[PDB]
Amino acid sequence: FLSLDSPTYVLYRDRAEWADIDPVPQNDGPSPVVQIIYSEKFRDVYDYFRAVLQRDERSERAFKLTRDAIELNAANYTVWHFRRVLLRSLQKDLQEEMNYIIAIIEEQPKNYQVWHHRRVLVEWLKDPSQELEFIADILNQDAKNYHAWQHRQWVIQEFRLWDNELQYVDQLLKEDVRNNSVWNQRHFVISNTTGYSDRAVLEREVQYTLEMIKLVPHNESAWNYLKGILQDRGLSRYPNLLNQLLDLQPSHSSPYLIAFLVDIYEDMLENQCDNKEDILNKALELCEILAKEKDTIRKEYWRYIGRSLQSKHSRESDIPASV
Amino acid sequence: PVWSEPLYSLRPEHARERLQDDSVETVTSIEQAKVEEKIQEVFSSYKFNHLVPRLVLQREKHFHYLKRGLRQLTDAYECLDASRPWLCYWILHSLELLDEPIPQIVATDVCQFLELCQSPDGGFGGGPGQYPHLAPTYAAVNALCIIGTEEAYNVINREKLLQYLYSLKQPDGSFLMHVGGEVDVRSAYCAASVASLTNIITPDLFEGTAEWIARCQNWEGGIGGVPGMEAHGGYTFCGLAALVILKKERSLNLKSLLQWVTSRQMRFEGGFQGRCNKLVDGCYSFWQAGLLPLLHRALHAQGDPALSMSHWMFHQQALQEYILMCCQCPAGGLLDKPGKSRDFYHTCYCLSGLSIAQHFGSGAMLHDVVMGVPENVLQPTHPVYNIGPDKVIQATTHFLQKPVPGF
Amino acid sequence: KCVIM
Ligand SMILES: *C/C=C(\C)CC/C=C(\C)CCC=C(C)C
Ligand SMILES: [Zn+2]
Repeated sequence: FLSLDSPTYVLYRDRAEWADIDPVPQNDGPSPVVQIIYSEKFRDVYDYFRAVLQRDERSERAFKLTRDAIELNAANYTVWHFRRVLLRSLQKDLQEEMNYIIAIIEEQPKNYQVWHHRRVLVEWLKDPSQELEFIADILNQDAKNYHAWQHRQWVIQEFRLWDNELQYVDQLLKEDVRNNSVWNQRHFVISNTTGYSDRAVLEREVQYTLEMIKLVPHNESAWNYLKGILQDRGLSRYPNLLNQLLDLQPSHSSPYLIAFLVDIYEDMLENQCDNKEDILNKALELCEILAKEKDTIRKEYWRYIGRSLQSKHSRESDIPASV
Repeated sequence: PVWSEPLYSLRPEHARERLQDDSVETVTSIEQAKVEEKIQEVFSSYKFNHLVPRLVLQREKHFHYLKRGLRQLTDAYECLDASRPWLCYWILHSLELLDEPIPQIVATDVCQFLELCQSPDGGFGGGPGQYPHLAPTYAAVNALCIIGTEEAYNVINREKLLQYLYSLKQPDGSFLMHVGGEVDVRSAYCAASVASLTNIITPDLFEGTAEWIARCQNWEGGIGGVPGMEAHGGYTFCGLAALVILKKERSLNLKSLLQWVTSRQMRFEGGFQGRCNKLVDGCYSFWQAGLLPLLHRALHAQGDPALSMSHWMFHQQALQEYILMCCQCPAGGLLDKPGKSRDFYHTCYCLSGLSIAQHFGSGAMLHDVVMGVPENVLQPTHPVYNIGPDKVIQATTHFLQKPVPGF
Repeated sequence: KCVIM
C-alpha cells in the first residue's frame, strides 16, 4: 500500500483508519540516557507499533505497520518477532512473504534479522528451491557476505543440495582466487561429500592448490588451504611436499612459503625425523629471517616459535642437567 | 642514531610491506591496494608537510563526544534503537578506558534506564518494551558492572536471568540469541559472560557448550559463527573468551588458533583484519588482538616455557601506530579506517584494542609500551569481559555472596 | 557500518 518513501506518505497519527488506537510513547524514564532524537516518521510508526504490540492486535493493519517499522529499523528483532506471529495468526501467504524478504535482504544484506527470517520461511515452507539462486545474486554483489555464505551452508546441508556446489566454488575462485570465503566453501563441500581421506581427492586438491600458488604466490588463502587440508594427518607424512616447496623458493618465494617450511620442519621434529639437528637449525634460521627481515609484523610469534623449537628439539633438550 | 625513525610505519623498509599482487588483479587485491594507498598518505603526511610526527590520543575531543552521546544521540542512531544497552556499554567503557569518572547522577540514570530495558522474564532488551536478547543482555550487565555500585548490581534480576538463559539453551550445546532467534557463537559468549559475572552458573547450564564451540574451529585455525563457517575475528573472540570462562580452552587446537590470529595483523597497515584476505578495520584491534592475552593465559596454564614475559604475540607498537595515526576522528571519536565516519562502537573497540596493545600483564610480570606522548596511556581492560579488571573482580566478589538461583 | 546484532 503506502510505502515509507512515497511522496504522499502520511503519518499514522493522521490516518483515519487508525483513529481508534492511542499510540504508546516510548517509556524512557524521567531522565533518559542514550536518548535518540528520532525523526517524526520514526517516532510516529514506533508509537503505533508499541500500541499494537501492547494490545497484541493481530490484524491486517498491524501486519502492514510492521513493514514500515522494519523499513525504519530492520534490526528491530522485536518487530520481526511480532511479524512472524502475525504471519501465522493471519495465515498470510508465505511465498508472498518470501518475495518480501528477498527484497529486504537485497537492500540490507548485512543484517542478522533478515537472514534469520528467510530461514524460518524456508523451514515453514520446506522449500529450498529459490535459495541457491537468491544467495548467488547476493554473493554477486558482495562475494564475501558472511550471512549469505552461512545461510548457503545451512540450505545445502539441511536439504542435501551438494551436487553443484563445487562447480559454483570453481566459478567464484575463477572470478577471485583471493576470496577466502570461497576457499572455506570449497573445504565445506569436500568435507561433507567425498571427504579428504580419499587419496585421489586429496591429491587433486593439493595439485590444484599448488597450481594456484604458482599463479599467485602471494595469495595467503591458497597457502592456508594447502596447510589446512594436510596439517591434520601431519605435514611430515608427505615427504615430497618439502622438496617441492623448496623448488618454488627462487621464482615464487613469499613469507608464506618460508612460514610453511617452518611448519614442515616443526612436524618432522615432532615425529623424530632423521638429522634432528640439521632440521632444527634450518628451522631456527627461517624463524630468524622471518622475525627480522621477511615477516617482522609477526616477530613476536616467530621468536616464540624459534624459542619453542629450541626448547624441545635441540640436542641438549633430552639431556639431563648433570651431563 | 639521528637518521633512525622510531615510528615503525614510517621507516624506509616499511615500504617493502606493500601488497604484491603478482600482476594478477582481483577485487580483493584492488580493494587492498586502495586502502594501502590511503594509509600510506597518512603515514607520509608529516614528511610532505615537513613536521616531526607526534602521536597524540585526542582525549579531550573523545571525552566530549562520549559525554554528550551518553545523554543524547542524533537520528543517525535510529539503526541502533534496538541496541541501547550497547550504546550505554560502549560509551561507559570508553570513558572508563580514558579514566573519566562516572558522576552518580549519570550512574543512577543508566541504572534506571537499564531497569526499564529488563524483561519481566529475564534478560535485557534493546530498549524499553523490547523483547530480551542475549546481546543487549551482555552489554547491560557489562555497563552495570562498570558502574559497580550496589544500586547497579541490584538492577539485575538473577533468578529470571538464569531462567532466560535456560529458555535459550539448545540440545546441541548452543543458545539462541533470543526467543525465535538465530544461533551463532555470540550467544555462548554472551551467556557465559553474564552468568559467570552474576554467579548463576548451575552444573548443567553449559552442558555441551564447550563442545559446540569447539566444532566452530575450522581448517584455518580460527573460529566461525557456526560449525563449517569461515574463521572470523569477532566469532573467534566470542568462542575463545567463552571457553576461557568455562575453563575449556584446551578443547581447541590452540596452536592453529594462535597461528591464525597472528596472521590477521596487516603487515603494512599495522591494524587487524577480520578474515583472511579482507580489509583492515580498527574494531578488530580488539576482537583479534584481544585473543593474544587469552592465548597467553591458556598456553601458560599448560606450562608453556617459551612464552615471552614482556609482550603479547603481536606487534603492539604497529597496532598502536595504526590506531593513533589512522583511526581518530579530529572532532572526537574513533573509526574503522581513514575515510570512514566515527561511531561509538569503533570508539569503544579501537580504545579497547589500544589498551590491550599498551599493557602486558602475566601475574607478577608487567610491561607497558606507550607509543607517542605518555598521556596516551589508557586504563587496562580485562581480555575476557572487556571491562576494567577491577570491575570484574569487584562484581564477581559481590555476586559470590549470593547463592546460585535455586541453590 | 559494522553490525554485531
Ligand atoms: C565490521 C565489524 C564487525 C561486523 C564486527 C564483527 C564482530 C562480531 C560479530 C563479534 C560480536 C560479539 C558480540 C555481540 C558479543
Ligand atoms: Zn569495524
